[PDB]
Amino acid sequence: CCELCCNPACTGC
Repeated sequence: CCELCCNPACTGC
């Protein structure tokens, strides 16, 4: 969803 995971606006697993 983000880049390397699907974090709620975190983007860093």
